[PDB]
Amino acid sequence: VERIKTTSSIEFARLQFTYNHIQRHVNDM
Amino acid sequence: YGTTVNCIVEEVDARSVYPYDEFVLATGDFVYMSPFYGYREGSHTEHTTYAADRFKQVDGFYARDLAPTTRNLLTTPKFTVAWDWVPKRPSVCTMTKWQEVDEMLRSEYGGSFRFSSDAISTTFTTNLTEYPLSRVDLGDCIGKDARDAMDRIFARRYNATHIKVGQPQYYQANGGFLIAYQPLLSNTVERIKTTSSIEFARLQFTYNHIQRHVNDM
Amino acid sequence: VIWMTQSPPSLSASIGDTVTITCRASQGISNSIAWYQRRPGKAPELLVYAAYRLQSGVPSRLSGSGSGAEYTLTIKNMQPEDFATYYCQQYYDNPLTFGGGTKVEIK
Amino acid sequence: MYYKDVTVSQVWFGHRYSQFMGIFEDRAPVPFEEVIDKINAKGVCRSTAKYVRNNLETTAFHRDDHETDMELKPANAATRTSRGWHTTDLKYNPSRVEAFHR
Amino acid sequence: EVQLVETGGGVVRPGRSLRLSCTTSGFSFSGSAMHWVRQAPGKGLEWVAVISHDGNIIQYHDSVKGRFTISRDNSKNVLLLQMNSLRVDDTAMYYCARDVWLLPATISYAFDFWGQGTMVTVSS
Amino acid sequence: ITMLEDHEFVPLEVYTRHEIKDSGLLDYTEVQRRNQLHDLRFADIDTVIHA
Amino acid sequence: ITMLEDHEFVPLEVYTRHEIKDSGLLDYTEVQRRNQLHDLRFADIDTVIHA
Repeated sequence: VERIKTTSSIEFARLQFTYNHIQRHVNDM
Repeated sequence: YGTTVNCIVEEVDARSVYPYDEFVLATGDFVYMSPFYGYREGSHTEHTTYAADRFKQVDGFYARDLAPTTRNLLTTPKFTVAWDWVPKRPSVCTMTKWQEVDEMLRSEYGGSFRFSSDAISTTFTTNLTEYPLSRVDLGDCIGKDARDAMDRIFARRYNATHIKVGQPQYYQANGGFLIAYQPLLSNTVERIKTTSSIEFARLQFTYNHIQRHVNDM
Repeated sequence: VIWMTQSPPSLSASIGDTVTITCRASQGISNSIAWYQRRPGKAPELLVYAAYRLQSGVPSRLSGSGSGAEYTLTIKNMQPEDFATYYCQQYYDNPLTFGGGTKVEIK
Repeated sequence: MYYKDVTVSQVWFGHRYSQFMGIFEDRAPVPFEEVIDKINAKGVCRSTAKYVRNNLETTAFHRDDHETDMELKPANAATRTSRGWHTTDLKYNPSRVEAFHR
Repeated sequence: EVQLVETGGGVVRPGRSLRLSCTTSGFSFSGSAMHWVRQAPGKGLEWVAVISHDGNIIQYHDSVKGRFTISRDNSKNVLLLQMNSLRVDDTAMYYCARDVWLLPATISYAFDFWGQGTMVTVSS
Repeated sequence: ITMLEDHEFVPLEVYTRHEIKDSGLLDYTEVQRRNQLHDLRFADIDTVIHA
Repeated sequence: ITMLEDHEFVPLEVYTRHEIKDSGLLDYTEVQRRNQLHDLRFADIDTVIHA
């Protein structure tokens, strides 16, 4: 049993999503 | 009337902040004296507030079962803090190693250096002029930490394909970052203030990656 | 200051022989050593840098090795144009220091 | 801030050498008239402090002498200290008399 | 072809300064760094000074702190070494060693081609 | 035409909230906690002496 | 077809750590520093009177 620690700063995930969206679009087109 | 005396010895951890003029203790009571104040190595130039009679230093001091070293004691009006004396310059530094990038590409474009780190997805922008280490206050440990990190990384990964070129180069990037840089060849005085978020650099790297890709294609 | 100890100070080998020379350091320099030779009456020329890299024109028989604070220059099948003084120079830190020097005179 | 650090200490003077028995440190306000007349204009302050502690009116005389107006003087400069002021630098303690709680 | 012609060496009694200059024929300034290395009689080589490709990076040996000055003029391809208060121990064969070229703008602290030498002695 | 390669954005902060909290010289709750363990540790809060 | 122009992302934050720390009314470190230097500044902690 253990307690996980969030890193805060969801900016990493937001940039991950933005890059994923842009990359998916540009790759497809 | 009735009195009581309880001699108390407590092993607390003290803390000091730049310019290390005084240090706090775990009990919440200040000591108005530089932690590195002493007599050897020109330590008397450090700032202290208590008179010299209330401070004494012992060389060759061994602890108690409760390698002798120096001891730096003091008598505040309430207690007597004691801590072993250490040389300030190698003991403390005003810059902390943040990340060790195994492969950080360096490029020059538009009169600036664009240190792009694909490993951590972060691009910094710095001037062409190498930042002198003398300009950094108490930054001697920066060189030691950087050299140790680069030697470890080179031995672990790059000794079979790449070689180093000269002494490491130091550049100061936007946002208050110092990038100790060691170029590789394939075998084929002031205190700098750092921003609280690397969001600008991460966005710069993401935009650069997307822009180079879309521009090229 | 990084101290170079290019031992032994002198050796002797004939044509076609093999010879090894050893350079030590006061502390680990991480492959940041350079090997220099001077033909009699000639200016120094670079032979090895990064402790295992050979420039253009250097004979393939010459080769550097070692790591940390130990670096050895090994010459196999020495020709007549290979008997000269050799100097090991580090460039890991400052100030730059050179080796004591080794001599290889034909017997 | 215009306050008078009214502090009183009870001291045991033993058969051979002295000893404390309590130091009542207190911060006391000063009258508006005192601030206007003596503090701002004349730059001095009284040796008494009329103030209300514990739902009771009390005065303390500096050094327990008669009323006088000390000349307010700047405090000694320490590290990272702004401009402070205080009339007295030392702190009065009772004269040593044998076996008396003074 | 690379040629390091260097002059300005001569006998100087101890006490005052001296000037050394070097001329480069094949090696091009502003593209490679230059060093100064001395070789005292009876001893090995010894590093003294280095100047960057443009001149903004200057490093000196620990024995020439505040006594030696290095400068270059990329226009005439001449490297200047100015030393002050030269002592007796400075008697050495001063070569204008050129730093090896590995990357466009980097000082590698390794000497690929050396000068012939020049007589610099301090006797009384 | 080549595809834009996938990229993983690892979490990255200049200063974590833990070191931001520790940046202060004196810590609020830690100082209070030590000053209140003072009595409990260096003295007995249960023994009663009657005479 | 025109190339996407280069863009520079300057550091940006409405609340730096310094002003975030200063947002609080009272800072324990500063308050304790002032209160403990009060004795030194407004009294003599070395002079000894014996009579």
